[PDB]
Amino acid sequence: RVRTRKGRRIRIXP
RNA sequence: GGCAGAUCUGAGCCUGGGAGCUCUCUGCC
Repeated sequence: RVRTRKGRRIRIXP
C-alpha cells in the first residue's frame, strides 16, 4: 500500500 | 470471532527523506 501522511510519502507493504 | 482498508482525508517517533515501523477503528458469516 502506498499513501501520503501529513503531505509526506508513507508506504505500507503493498 | 478473525479478516480488510486509512493518514493530516487518523495519530505517535520521523528512525521518513517514507516500503521506516507502531497503534487504533469499521462490516462479514
